[PDB]
Amino acid sequence: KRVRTEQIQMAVSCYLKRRQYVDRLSQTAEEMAANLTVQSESGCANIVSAAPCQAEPQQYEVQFGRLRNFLTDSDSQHSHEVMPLLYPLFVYLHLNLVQNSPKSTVESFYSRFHGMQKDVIEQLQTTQTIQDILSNFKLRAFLDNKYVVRLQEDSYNYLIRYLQSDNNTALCKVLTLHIHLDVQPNEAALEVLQESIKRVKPPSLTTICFYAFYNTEQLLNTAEISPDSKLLAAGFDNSCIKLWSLRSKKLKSEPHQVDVSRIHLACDILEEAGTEMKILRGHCGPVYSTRFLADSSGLLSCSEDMSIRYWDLGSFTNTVLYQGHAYPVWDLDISPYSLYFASGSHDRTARLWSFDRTYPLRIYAGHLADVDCVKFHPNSNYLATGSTDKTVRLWSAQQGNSVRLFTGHRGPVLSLAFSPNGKYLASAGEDQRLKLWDLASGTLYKELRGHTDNITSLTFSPDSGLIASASMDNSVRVWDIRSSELVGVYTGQMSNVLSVQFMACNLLLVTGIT
Amino acid sequence: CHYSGHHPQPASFCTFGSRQIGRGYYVFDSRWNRLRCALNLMVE
Amino acid sequence: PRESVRLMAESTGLELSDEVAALLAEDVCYRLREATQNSSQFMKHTKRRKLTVEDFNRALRWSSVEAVCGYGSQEALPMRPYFPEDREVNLVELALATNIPKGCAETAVRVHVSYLSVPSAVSSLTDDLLKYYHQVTRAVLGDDPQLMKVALQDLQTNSKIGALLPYFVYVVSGVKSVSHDLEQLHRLLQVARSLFRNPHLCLGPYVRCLVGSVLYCVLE
Amino acid sequence: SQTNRSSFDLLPREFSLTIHTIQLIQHNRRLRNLIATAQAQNIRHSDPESDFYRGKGEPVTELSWHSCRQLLYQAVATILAHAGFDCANESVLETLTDVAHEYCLKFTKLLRFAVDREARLGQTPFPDVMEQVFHEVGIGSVLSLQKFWQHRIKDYHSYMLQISKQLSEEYERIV
Amino acid sequence: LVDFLMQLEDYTPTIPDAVTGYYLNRAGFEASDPRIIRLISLAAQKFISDIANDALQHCKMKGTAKYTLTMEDLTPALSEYGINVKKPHYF
Amino acid sequence: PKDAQMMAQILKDMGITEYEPRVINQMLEFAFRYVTTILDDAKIYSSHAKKATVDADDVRLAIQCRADQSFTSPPPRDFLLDIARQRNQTPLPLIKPYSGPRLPPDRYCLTAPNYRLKS
Amino acid sequence: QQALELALDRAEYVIESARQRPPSVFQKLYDLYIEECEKEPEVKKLRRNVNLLEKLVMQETLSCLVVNLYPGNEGYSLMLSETIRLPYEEGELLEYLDAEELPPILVDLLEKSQVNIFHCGCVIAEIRDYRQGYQSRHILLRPTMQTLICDVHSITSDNHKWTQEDKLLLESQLILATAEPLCLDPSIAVTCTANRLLYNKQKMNTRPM
Amino acid sequence: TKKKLQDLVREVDPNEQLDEDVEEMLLQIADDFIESVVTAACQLARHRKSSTLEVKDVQLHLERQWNMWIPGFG
Amino acid sequence: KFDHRFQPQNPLSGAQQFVALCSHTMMLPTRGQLEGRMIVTAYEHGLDNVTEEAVSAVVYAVENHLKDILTSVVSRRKAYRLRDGHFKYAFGSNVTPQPYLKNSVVAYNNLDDAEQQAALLLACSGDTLPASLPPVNMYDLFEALQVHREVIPTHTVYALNIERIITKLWHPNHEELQQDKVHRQRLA
Repeated sequence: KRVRTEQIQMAVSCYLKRRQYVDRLSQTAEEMAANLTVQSESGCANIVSAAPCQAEPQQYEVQFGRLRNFLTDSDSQHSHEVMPLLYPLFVYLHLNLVQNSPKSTVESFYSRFHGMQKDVIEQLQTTQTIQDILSNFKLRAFLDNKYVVRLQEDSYNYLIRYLQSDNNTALCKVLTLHIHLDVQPNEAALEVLQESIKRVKPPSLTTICFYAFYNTEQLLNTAEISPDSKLLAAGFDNSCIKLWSLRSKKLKSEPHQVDVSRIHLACDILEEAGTEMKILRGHCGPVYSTRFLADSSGLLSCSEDMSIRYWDLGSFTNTVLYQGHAYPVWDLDISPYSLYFASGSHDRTARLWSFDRTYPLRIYAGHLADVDCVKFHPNSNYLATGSTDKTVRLWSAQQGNSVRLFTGHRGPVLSLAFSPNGKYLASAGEDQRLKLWDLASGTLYKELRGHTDNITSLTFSPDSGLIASASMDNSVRVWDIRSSELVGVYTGQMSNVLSVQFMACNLLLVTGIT
Repeated sequence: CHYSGHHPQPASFCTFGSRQIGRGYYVFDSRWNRLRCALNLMVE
Repeated sequence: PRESVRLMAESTGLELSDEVAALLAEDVCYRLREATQNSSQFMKHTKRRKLTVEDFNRALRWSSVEAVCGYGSQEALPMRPYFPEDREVNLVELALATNIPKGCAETAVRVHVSYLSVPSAVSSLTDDLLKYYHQVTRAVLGDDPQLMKVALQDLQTNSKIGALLPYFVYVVSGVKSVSHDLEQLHRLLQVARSLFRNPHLCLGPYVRCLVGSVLYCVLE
Repeated sequence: SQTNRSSFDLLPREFSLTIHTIQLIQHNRRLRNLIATAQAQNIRHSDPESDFYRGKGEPVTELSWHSCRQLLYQAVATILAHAGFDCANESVLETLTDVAHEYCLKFTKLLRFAVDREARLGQTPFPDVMEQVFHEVGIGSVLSLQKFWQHRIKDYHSYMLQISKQLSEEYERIV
Repeated sequence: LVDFLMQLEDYTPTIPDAVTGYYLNRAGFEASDPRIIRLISLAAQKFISDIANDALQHCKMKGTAKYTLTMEDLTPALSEYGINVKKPHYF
Repeated sequence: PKDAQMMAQILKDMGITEYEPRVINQMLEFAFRYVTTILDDAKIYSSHAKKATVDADDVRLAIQCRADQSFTSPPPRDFLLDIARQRNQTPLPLIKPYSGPRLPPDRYCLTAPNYRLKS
Repeated sequence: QQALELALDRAEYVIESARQRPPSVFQKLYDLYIEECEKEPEVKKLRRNVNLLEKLVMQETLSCLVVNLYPGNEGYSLMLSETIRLPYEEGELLEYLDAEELPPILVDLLEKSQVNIFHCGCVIAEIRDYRQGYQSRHILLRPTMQTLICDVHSITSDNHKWTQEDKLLLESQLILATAEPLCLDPSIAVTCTANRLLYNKQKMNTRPM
Repeated sequence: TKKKLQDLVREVDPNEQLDEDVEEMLLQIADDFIESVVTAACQLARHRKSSTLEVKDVQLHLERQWNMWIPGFG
Repeated sequence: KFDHRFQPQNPLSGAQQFVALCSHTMMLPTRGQLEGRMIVTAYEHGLDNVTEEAVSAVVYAVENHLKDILTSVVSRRKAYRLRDGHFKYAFGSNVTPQPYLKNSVVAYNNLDDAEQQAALLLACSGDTLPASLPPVNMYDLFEALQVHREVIPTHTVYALNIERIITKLWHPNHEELQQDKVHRQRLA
């Protein structure tokens, strides 16, 4: 019939009892890092299932014999951090010979290469059965412990190159089991009163600035302002990206000798101004997003042609192409401090990217509809993906797991934003409601109803006390976080509002179309 | 071309290849044939 | 409904049963409803709310469905109750009669700042500034020590920009009139320097009214 | 206690054969009707001194969607009349223009995937990008365009002229 | 005898350069040199002329057992290329 | 003109209040083409069915074949989860701060001149 | 870049602080092991090994699943007694045991017949290597989100007219019930700690080996 | 044994190499093609008179969606 | 307002019952190996009288389908010439001349003694050292399916495979490049 909430709750409790969950949300990173150490090695198994389960009577000495021939010849710069590695390998392989206990194979291995302190070697010579190892009270602890080596990444990269060659699976068994490696890359009451009064701000700190687009064809997708207020980028419907100057510098383009938009038929010879207008024609269909790198050094903009094409500001032409989702891309955004980036597509998933590879790294799946909004946490660790299935998820940039699921919206979600302090989350969409969610409790605490139309974008103030919600009904309302909590309602004299952004000094940038 | 509260079900969808085993787990038409026989005729 | 299916079924060549057209009509409604939903995603996301012909074509292209060709963009195809298209026109006069290649499509961006002269903000009538103005002008400057650090730190945190009166007064009255006196100008520079170290003060468009007095301090 | 104007902003300082062939067709209709009423009442080589041999050229004026469709309607109408037609419907013209518009979009889109694909490799299967795209479309080569033009424009015009000359002699003989 | 360079001059295009050039702008091309944008117009002419010539053949064998183009001369000519058009004539 | 009103109502039911008069006729043409094609698919199935009259099960198979190839939909809720599962073991590269946003290595970028053409 | 070294130095301070000294079955027992096996004899022999056998098997003798591996033209086997015979060269369980992942096939068998072993979702599988006498191998099979996504699927298959919103609410409660703690620090030093502690586990191979 | 993957490459292009990871994908492509054909053939088999046979004649009618024709008897 | 919007039908609800590989063997399915798969999949549908001609048709259909895939992939990396329309036969060298040369135009208009004709094709166009392309990686096949889209008309087969193709994309990063440089500076 009709499913009530109380029987849902007991079903969850029943499942917890089935899986023995009868038995913590903290902010300290010391214990989380301490925990991350615990479960990063708690039963590690990578080649354990694919172990070399072959007879191989004659593999150890021929393999280890190859180690000395390659690692001790024509190498001095990368040898000092790996020469000590050959010492415990003989001892560990000797124990592996004790485990399977051959008759003459173990004796031949020790006798032929006795040259590669002395007390450990002589103890292995006098012991040839596993029972003596258990009764020595010193070699038993040797097997139940690992030899840690603190080597550089280049030395490990040198090691990772050798281990992939032929006849190295047996040696890799010791590495995945026995050796753990490390990689290092007068009352004064008046002053009391003002401290309690001046802190609480009608701040009247709007300082609104408007950028206007004049009479053109009725097509415009997005417009982003550089964080340093040096450039202005916009995306058109007919695969047109135009860059404007906000400081009247009259920048000049540099020669590149390689162009992408030009055919350059075979009848050409390779032979080696103005500003305030420069068309960037690199895409095929409409451009749906445009983001910067927070340093005015590049330009990322996804398009409708299932591709992400990085734009360069040194050669001012298309440089890097990302053939990824193979599906139309909706939203694109950049991580703070220019580390990574991610985007959503029509396959109900969002994929994490990188600046060194042309293919996605992480896969985030579980949505029921196309992902239209995605953002990065200010610490670049968490992601929130919104869709039209009235759900808001929270993902992790490291493991790729959804820790929280937020529901309650009546329709699609068209705007997401992370608070600067990284402890609040905002969400809005077609329900004409502004919602605030707590990242710890996971429950809604405000019901904000100020707009009668769709909400486009959300942007938090640097002080994490004010927020501006751009809408399509020609109204830019700035509300107070720290419908009776509004600072100032802006009357719309234009067609619509595109983007609102706070950088510093409570500066308001509202972009619209005349 | 009608209007009603109920969602019009075509019942002739793209029928993506998937069979129901265990009522919660799904298979892409292969690679779970011999194992299912092995763990169903033995365990139960 | 169901009568429309029967009419075009007759034009196909054979009639259909009454128990078959109901399911066929339901299938048609589902496909058209899904097509509108697919066209909505391309529609409400770029920047627009108006239906266009190309948006429906794009939905068919990405759904492995043949695009409909034959309908333009202008409003045409009237109904006078019946789909007549017998407009026998000659192509001779339609070849070169009136042509013009002028497009006149240019883009221009301008910057203008709106207020939300004297927008009821210059005058101090908020009942929260006169008392604080008195304290900072006669108790934070001059004789009394051991008060600079606490007051300056509190002023560094709060921005409260938008009055534009007081900061100019101290600079004008402290430089153009206290230029021949000591024990005031040193602290006037100290409070001014802390103001430049406040990341929530908009001192962009106010460079001409402050630097000129700065050059007065270094003068003589 | 007043001040100067406080608003700083930067304001940019910115606010032949096809027609002739149709004329010959008109002359034949001018002669066919008279006959119908009378029957019942009885060294070059490419000089590399120019700007065309290189990629130097004047940019094409940008148009909009409304103006582009009208030119498509005009271009389609003229070439169909050159084929031997004199009247046609409106929807039939609209269907042909949309098919041509889709064909041009697919051909232009296919070229773009060809251009940016070789920009990352450096090696080309075919010596020309334009040679390649015809192969997936159906055109054998650019060298087949001269044969198509010769056998559908020059040969048609030479044939079309002879009919006019033959009918002119018929008019001179009858009258 | 003569190379293709001046033979390219001999052609008389019908579609203006502002139509083909706009197509390149949509796909992300400059369309600023005269020489590349003449084959696309010629290719477009060849594609339509073949259909036009095919429609002429159907029209001249209609009922012979002035020239008006109808759907009876369009849906069979478009059938070989894979174009399936079916428009109702009433309601 | 009874189809015009319901089509506008269908668009109204999806939150669209402004449209063009030509899309409504396009959907009517789409509906006509859809049924005409599926009726022809019923004819060939009925002709292959060695039956004089047209049965209703042939339509069910015919519409089944139309949805199999002529409509596109991503695999939901099960296949994308396997993709994340088979890629969950992929680690993350280390962060080495030199100048910030580095670029993919040389060759794997859209910077390469044609071999044939030269200076 | 000056912020990055500050985060790197802060990340280096955090990792050494959590490594040198520490700051009802799952969390409580591992905390006891940290308190017990933390002191060291000041020898360059660190004791952060797997040692899962001493944690539960030799000290509690709890139930476990034994997987048999028979080397050479014969395949592997699984027991509950009542062995099975399945050949190798199949990408069906070699990949599911290739990491800390819980294969779906076991979950179907663990819900109907047996009620023996439940450890907060994770299960322990023992691998036998007769020919490299058998060796002991105790590893943790951490469940993925596929189990909880399919968990509601059995619950949805109840013929009680389940709606989309009711399932979504059940999605959130199940995820929140087995949720993980989150770091809310806006500092970027967490990324360096997270990457270092997740690369030391998976530094082996992606494409090459 | 015979005709694993390399001789089919020689059947088209004498000088062409395939990467190690590409070979398995092609077999899975063939594996999915086999299942799709037999499932559709069985669906037509159950359609003749609720079930008749796996018939080579109805397979020819099935290949119209694949745009292929077998050179077989038919 | 929001209740009038429909919800997409889940294709996952409709599934088939299951009551009771040729992938890791690196083999094309032979006549004997396919027989076991047909009989086991026909029992669920209830079929009898297992014939032999149907098995052969399926095998040849697979052979033709795989040939189409390889023909599509090679055609995006090598040149070819068309004879009387759509027929591709060469799949080989650079016999195609450059159309911007007048010597090629007269040669095109024209169309012991056998060797000179081969020279007119193999030596009238190209570069001094024609470098071959790398072997087909996971990128070339991925782009080949995007452009053509005609080899596999079924969505149930084309879709499930294309995301597996995406997951198999790989290329060496900066770190591995020094190892190649170090090895190259060691043998010299």
